[PDB]
Amino acid sequence: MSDTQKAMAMLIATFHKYSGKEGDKLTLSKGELKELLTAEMSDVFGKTTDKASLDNIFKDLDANADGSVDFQEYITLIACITMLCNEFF
Amino acid sequence: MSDTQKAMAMLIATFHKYSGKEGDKLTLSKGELKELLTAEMSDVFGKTTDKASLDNIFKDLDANADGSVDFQEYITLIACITMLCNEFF
Ligand SMILES: [Mg+2]
Ligand SMILES: [Mg+2]
Repeated sequence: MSDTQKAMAMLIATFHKYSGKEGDKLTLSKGELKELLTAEMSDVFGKTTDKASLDNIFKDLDANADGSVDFQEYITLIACITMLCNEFF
Repeated sequence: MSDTQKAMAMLIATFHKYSGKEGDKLTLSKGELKELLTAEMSDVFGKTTDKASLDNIFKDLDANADGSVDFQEYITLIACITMLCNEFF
């Protein structure tokens, strides 16, 4: 396993903790993504952060407006929060 | 550091090995991304894989057609290759 493969395995495992592992297509609901962000990005998000901030982030991620985000959307968010994307501006 | 933060740090470090660390905006050229994929995803890509396959992947990732991909585009690719995205179909 390369470092890249190990890192992806860890990111998938965190996604699995909050999503299902038994669903046909693994997705996070809005409340599940909020719990994930506050627990895993606790120095950028906290349970003190505005719930409106988290809600607006989810609405922009949930492009199809079904109330769920998939793994690809989730990791795009994490990568953008970490290496602060200029697309945010 | 959470598991998610550690995994992102590792993915950023791999990106840095092939991109610059001194450029204003860190990007990978086409040849740099190809080297990264063959070294870090060696059971999905190999130096035996068609160079045309890698070239078509880069052209679809390089959305602005400038010959470079950024970190967000790169990680979208890695996440799609790992958890095989149905968007590929
Ligand atoms: Mg959705
Ligand atoms: Mg480009």
